[PDB]
Amino acid sequence: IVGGYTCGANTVPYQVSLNSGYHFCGGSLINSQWVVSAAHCYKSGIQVRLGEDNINVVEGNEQFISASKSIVHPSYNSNTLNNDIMLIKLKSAASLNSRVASISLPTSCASAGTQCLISGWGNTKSSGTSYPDVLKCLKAPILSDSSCKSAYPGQITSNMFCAGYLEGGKDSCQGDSGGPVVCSGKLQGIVSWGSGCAQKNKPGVYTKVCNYVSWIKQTIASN
Ligand SMILES: NCc1csc(-c2cccs2)n1
Ligand SMILES: [Ca+2]
Repeated sequence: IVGGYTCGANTVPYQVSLNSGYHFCGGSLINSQWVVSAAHCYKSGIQVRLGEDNINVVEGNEQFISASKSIVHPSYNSNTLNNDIMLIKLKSAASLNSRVASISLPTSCASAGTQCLISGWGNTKSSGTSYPDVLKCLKAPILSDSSCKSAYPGQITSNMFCAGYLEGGKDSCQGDSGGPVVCSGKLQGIVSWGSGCAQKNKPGVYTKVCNYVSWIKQTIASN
């Protein structure tokens, strides 16, 4: 997260870190045994880390649970990043509490202008590289479809939305990938892509989660 703020330990209780020897992506806990992330975060050997603030220090609220299976969306295209969504099942159910909690799926799509919370352990620099240990947060509005399409000609599908600031300075970045965009207590987006970070006229692009609720529910119901 570039130009954000330190969230505070366990203030974003649905935020997960995906770890394969190191943090490589964010995710969102949607029930005791399932995590939503980006399809571009797919790899083998994933351990889900819940209750994290400082990802380099065991602070006492963590739960570390290996993934039993990952399910990339059947229509995910890695070139265009269309349908950039994946489900991860935990080998055992997380113990839910005030610091490790699920986030609700949307019942409706959030509109442009809606104010949301984006979070992650991604790069905090727009030019350099600096990775934080503690969770960073950014309040950002959803942008209009037209402004999103004008920012990225030929690249925005009906499964994507832009959020952030056209002036730059405040954005998600590498390592925030797969993490949450939450609006009114619902998971509306997944950190998907962009062009650099916090650059003028290049806001973050996010997977439009409301399009996938039926797939998520049916997949969970049979897996
Ligand atoms: N600025 C949006 C965004 C989200 S993930 C991301 C990057 C991934 C790799 C380099 S940059 N950029
Ligand atoms: Ca920790």
